This record gives sequence, C-alpha cells and structure tokens, in this order.
Amino acid sequence: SDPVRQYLHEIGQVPLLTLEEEVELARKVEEGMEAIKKLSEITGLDPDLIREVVRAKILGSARVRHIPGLKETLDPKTVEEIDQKLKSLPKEHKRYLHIAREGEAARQHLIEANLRLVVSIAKKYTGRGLSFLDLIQEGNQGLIRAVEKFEYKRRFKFSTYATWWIRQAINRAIADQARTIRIPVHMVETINKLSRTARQLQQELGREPTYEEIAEAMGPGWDAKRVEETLKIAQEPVSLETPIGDEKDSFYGDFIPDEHLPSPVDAATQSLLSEELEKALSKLSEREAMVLKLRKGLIDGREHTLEEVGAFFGVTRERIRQIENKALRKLKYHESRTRKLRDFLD
Amino acid sequence: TLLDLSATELEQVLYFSKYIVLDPKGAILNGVPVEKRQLLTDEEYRELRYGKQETYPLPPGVDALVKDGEEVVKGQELAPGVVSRLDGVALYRFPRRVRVEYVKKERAGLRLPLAAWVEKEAYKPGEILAELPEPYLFRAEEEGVVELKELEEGAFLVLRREDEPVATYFLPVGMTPLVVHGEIVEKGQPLAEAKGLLRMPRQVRAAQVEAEEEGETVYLTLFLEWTEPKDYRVQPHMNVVVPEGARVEAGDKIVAAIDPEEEVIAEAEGVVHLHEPASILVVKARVYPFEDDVEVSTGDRVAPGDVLADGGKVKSDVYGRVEVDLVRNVVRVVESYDIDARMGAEAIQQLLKELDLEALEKELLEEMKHPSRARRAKARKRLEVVRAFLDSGNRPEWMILEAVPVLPPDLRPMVQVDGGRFATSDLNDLYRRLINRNNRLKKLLAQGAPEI
DNA sequence: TATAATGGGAGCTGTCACGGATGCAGG
DNA sequence: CCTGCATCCGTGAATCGAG
Ligand SMILES: [Mg+2]
Ligand SMILES: [Mg+2]
Repeated sequence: SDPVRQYLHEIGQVPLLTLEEEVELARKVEEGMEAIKKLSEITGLDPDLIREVVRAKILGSARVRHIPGLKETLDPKTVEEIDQKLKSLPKEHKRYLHIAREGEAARQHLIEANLRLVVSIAKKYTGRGLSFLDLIQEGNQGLIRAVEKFEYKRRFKFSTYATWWIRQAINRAIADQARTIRIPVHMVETINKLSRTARQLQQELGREPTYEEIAEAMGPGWDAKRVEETLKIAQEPVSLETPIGDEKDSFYGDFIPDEHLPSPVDAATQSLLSEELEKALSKLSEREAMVLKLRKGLIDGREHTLEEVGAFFGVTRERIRQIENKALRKLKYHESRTRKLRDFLD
Repeated sequence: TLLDLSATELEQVLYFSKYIVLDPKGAILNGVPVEKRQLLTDEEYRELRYGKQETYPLPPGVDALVKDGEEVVKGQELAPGVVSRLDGVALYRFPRRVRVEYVKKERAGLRLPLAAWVEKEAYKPGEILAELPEPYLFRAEEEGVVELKELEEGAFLVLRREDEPVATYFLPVGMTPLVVHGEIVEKGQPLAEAKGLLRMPRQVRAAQVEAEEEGETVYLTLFLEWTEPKDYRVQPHMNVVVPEGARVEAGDKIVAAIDPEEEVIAEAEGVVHLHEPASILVVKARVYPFEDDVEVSTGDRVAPGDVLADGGKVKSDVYGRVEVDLVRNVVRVVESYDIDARMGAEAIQQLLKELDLEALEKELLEEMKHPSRARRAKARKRLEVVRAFLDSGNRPEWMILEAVPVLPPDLRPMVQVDGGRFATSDLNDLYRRLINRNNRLKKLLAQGAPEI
C-alpha cells in the first residue's frame, strides 16, 4: 500500500547489532577481503573475478549476471568451473575459500543491519528535488561504500564512519539528479554559495542585493557581469503543462508557436526563389549557367573551386573564372532591367 | 484472469508484498508441501529458504545452564532467565570468561603408619587413602623453606634450600598443614596433622603408587595428575579462536585481539572451557564434525546424502544450507529448502511464459459444462481472454515490459521561449525518474546488495 | 575517508450516480 | 456449497470565447 511504510517494516525485522556482533561482522569482512587477496596470490586469478564468484555462491543462484569491471562474462558455467577450480586446493589453502565465503555473508548481514541509520539520515535531506525513497536508496549506496572501506581495528563505532559516506552519497545524488538541465557538482556548489551569499546580504541590508553588492561579498574574480551569468545558468525550465487560468481547459504550451517548421509562406517563397533563379539562369547559355550552378552549389549541392570546374568543362581555371564573371555580370544586367529577383533580397 | 489471481494477490506479488512459488523443489510448510503459485509471506520465505533460528540474550553476570552443541528441545531452559522456544542445536556467541584447565603431572611423597593405610597400586579421587585411629603428625624429612601450594582441597608442600627444591610432599583431604608459606622447617618438625580417616581430593587423582617399608611406617612416592584452572577475561573487541574442550600446548593462541598485547596465549598443555556468552543462538540444524579436509564450503545448498567432508565419509541427513565452522571444526547444515520463490513482474512474466494456452482452453471448455452459474460465467470470461490471445497471436508475457519505449523528443519537446527561458514537458521528468532508478538498480546489482 | 549518531510525515474531508467486480451471510 | 443482496472502486459529467 504505502511504499515508505512498507520499507520501514522490512527494516524493522533486522535487529540492531551489539558492539560484539558489529565488531565480529566487520572482522569477518576484513578477513574475507584478505582471504580473497591470498586466494588471488595462490590461484593466479583476478581478485575481482574471485570476489564475484564467492559473492555469487553466497547470494545463491537467484542472482546471475555479467559484471562490467570483470573481463570474462559471468555465467553459471564459468562460476562452476572456477568454484571447482577453487575447491581443488589443499586444506590450509582451501581454508581461505571458507574465509572469503564467511566474509561476504558477514558483509550482507552488516549492510542489512545498518539500514536504519540511512533512513534516519536521509529523512533530513527531503525536499531538495529527490523523493524520500530515492534519498534512502542513495544512502544505501553510500552505506555499501562505507562497509567495504571500513577498518574495525580503529575501535570506531561503525555508525561514525558510515555516516560520512552516507551523507556524501546523498549529497552527490541531490547535486546530480535534481536539475532537469544537469549541472556539474562544482558549479552547483558555486551557485549554492551564491545563494548563501545573497541571503546573508539580504539579511543584513534589509533588501535584495544588487549584482555588484554580491560581486563584492563574493571576493576577487567576481563582478556584476559574472554574477548575472551564473544566475542565468541556474535558471531551471518550467513545465509546458503549467495551468493557464482557474479552469483546467488551458495549458501553457498552447500559447507557444513552433519556430522550427517552415510556415507555408516560407516554403512558397523558397520555391518561388528557386523558380525565379532558374528563370534567370535560362537567360544565359547552358555552359555559363552550369559553371555558376557548380560554383555556388545549386546542382549537387557543392561549391567547387576553379580547378574542378576547369577539369570538367575542359578549359583553364582562368577561363572558368572568366565565364563566371561574364555570367554574373549578365545576371546583373538582367536584374537591372527585369526587376524580378529584387523582392527576394529579404 | 490468466493466472487466476485476484487484484489483491497480483498486487502483493507485483509490488513485493508477498512471494509466489515457481518451483517448490520439495519444500514443505507446517505439515503440507509447497504447492506452485502459492503465496507466502516474507517470514514464510525466510523460514523455508534460509531456515529458522533465534538468538536469546543472557542477563549480566549469569552463566549458561546448557553447553555448546547441545541438542535442545522446545521449552528447554537455556539460562536461569531464558527459555528456548524452538527445537535445535544451541550455540555460544561471545564468551566473557575463558577458563583453561592446565594439565599437571608431578611426583609427591607421603609418610603414613603401615597399620593405618590401605595398600593399593593406585588411587582414585574421593577414594580413602588411610584410616587413622589416633591423629598422626606428618614430619619433614628435609631442611629448607616451605612453599605452600593449596588446591580446592588438598595441598602441595615444596621444601627447598636456595632455589632448588629439596623435597615435595602431598597432603590429601583430612590433613591440615601446620605451616604457612615461606616458613623455615628443620628435620623432624610436623608439617601437617592427619586426623581420623583421610582420602584423595575430588580434583586430583593418583596415577601410580610406589611404596617403601621403613620401621612401623610406610613412605609413598606418588605419581599424581591434576588440572589447575585459570580464568581469562575477554573484551568485546576480542574473539576466541578455540572451540569447547579443545587441546592446546605452549604457545598456541586462545583469544586474539586488536593489538598484540592482551592476547591470550596458551601457557602450557591444557583444555579450554567457554563460559558467560553474550547470548545463545538456537539453530534448527544438523551437526557434522570432520577430522579431515572438507570438500563442501559455506554458502552451498545441499540435499540429503551429499558429499561433505573427509573424502565423503560424512554426509547430510536433511535438506539445507552448508555453514562451515572452522572454530569448532564442524560442518553445519541449516535445515532449509532450496526453493524458487520470487516477486514482481519478473515472476509474473515467468508464469505468463510457462502458460500453454491450448491446455487452458481445453480445461476451461470442460469447465464450461458445469451446471453452476458462477462456474460457467468466470470460465467464459477467462476463456474469452484465452481465445483473444490465441486468435490474435499475442503472447501474454508482452503484458510485462522488458524494454520500455521512449517517445520521440519533438513530441515531448524542450524549447526556449520568447524571454530566452526554457520550457519542457512533464514526460522528460518522468523518463528521468525511470532512467535514474533503473541505472541505480543496475549498479546495486553489479556491486551486489542485500535483497532488502 | 573515522566521537557517536540506527522505523516518515502530512493528510484536504460540502458531488453523484452509474456499471461491474468482491465478498458477505443465508437457504 | 450456490443464489441473492450489500458494497466497493472507477468512471463519467454541453459548446465556443479569453486567460
Ligand atoms: Mg568581487
Ligand atoms: Mg449501484
């Protein structure tokens, strides 16, 4: 029924870890990572490949997919060849396989346990352009990052180190996904810095600041022009479905004309121009008109040099330039007399 | 209609409220096997797929009534304030105190009146060593300083000149030492008084007995064997690498820690005992000890009679999941079933793909013959849908989308109005919602994440 | 990249009358 | 177990103007 409440129920099933339990899980994870390292030292295979194989057997056959980072394609055939290759190792060596498995299982249990933390953190970041659940899942990504980058030897409670990565993932998400026109994170930090600046000034001056006033309080490199440019960039688009009037019978996009598609006047004028130009090029010979049609690109749609037109007609390039001068000059005299193409000058 | 699921049921599966069973694989629940297309709760899924277990916290300071690996029935009392609510193997979690019984084999002497003592080639704990009508005074047969070593009951006297022991005497129960530690004794002065009957202590046992006759008394060179306990305190940041009743020699590690210091290292030969856990984990599982390299690994699912450890001399009795313990050196099989039960439109698409329309048409045609009104009505409706798909050539699994189409950009335009401002359709925000949640899912799958 | 932090938050309440599907007790 | 009635949810609710 309610996705948020349902996820909160799925979270309340997993109990919270005791200090001993939390240390134990983090211990098995870290030892598991070392086990994968050692198994890589022995087998002579990719640590990432080994990790994904161990991860596959732990999670089960319910999940089988290809991993981008890995070089080989990951399929049940491959993971069985490797698992059997791993279980072909002696007692003291095969031990590490059990350590890696136990580690991944502890990792699953650790991430599953601290999901309550993400919820109680992401609840504060609401209203910034991302939904509640979107924030939670992004904090879950950061939680995963925190688990894999955690070191239990420091005696720090996991919540302390997790919170940093969680906030980091959430903030990165809000910076990336919010704006319809995506803006780089550093530029967003700049714009938000401009927001806190303008708000500080408006709070002290009892009015909204000028471009120059903000330019001052921003420091060096900031003038009124650059401030105005930054604000122009931060402008978000507005919905075309924006209601016009107090009824629902009108929309905003209904009042916006199409500037791209040619009006019937445009297409008709273009056709009239092509016809009148052909009527003008027929006042010449077929040769001296062909020189121009090849020169300006009426035919084939390409403008040619004097060397190519001379390589076609069989005369010298100076003869071609001479013919094009005569043709253009004839068209000038034709224009001066007929007064037809003048209206197309636009 | 096609899958014969109500609006409530199809909702629960599609929006991940409950699972649905594709291939039960012999799984059963509460006495009845798992039927296909049966809806089971998340709790039903964890009890089936991953087996049932529960952890019970123990009150501060109190020890456990049961032992490690002890089979436990439902209602059985694990702790003075805790009662188990399920059947299964009990396990210790985090022992606060580790008691190590160090093995000690020494030789010690004793002099008693011949008429009083009972001649035996050896002596058991509690076994009477002598019966004395008149209280007898044990006398030091050497000069030196007294080192008094007291047990739970019974004592050891080590007389020594300089730093070298000159004599070692044993004092069984019923014998009160008349000297303190560090007292100087000459030859002849009484060390202890044995009043009435005297027996061997409960803890220490006499392995061998060598007797020698001298005058009206006898002297006994006894080869004794006993165990002295030593308690080790364990911190939350420390873990025990040694199982219950394991044998360790000098140098072996018992409890590891963050720093090399505070680490518990076995001083000598002795057995290890765990007490005062953080809690007790009761798991419905089968215990399989191994003395050799194990072939199966933790995380694997196994049917009864599968090759486990020691070249295949030990195998599984029940269906379940393998959890290899290297601490207790035992392969556990957590009682569970490898069952295929899913959620969402992936499960639905599967059920739609497996549907043979001709068969359902025939079944509903035979169903249309039934005298009841409602039977004929619902079967007609279902058959109408089946006939529709069959006549059209459409496949039911096309009602579920693997690839969601994208409307051309000009039909969902992003344009710059008169003032240079931008205006766009809501479909763009909708598609961005889709791509974001899709790409995040692909990343969460790639890196691997808990099923929650 | 490290004190520790671990289950959300605002609901919109003065339309109405239809078809059809769900579910209930009753013969 | 099968009919009948109560009840639930989803769907409609004039045209053109301007705004
Ligand atoms: Mg400035
Ligand atoms: Mg009605």
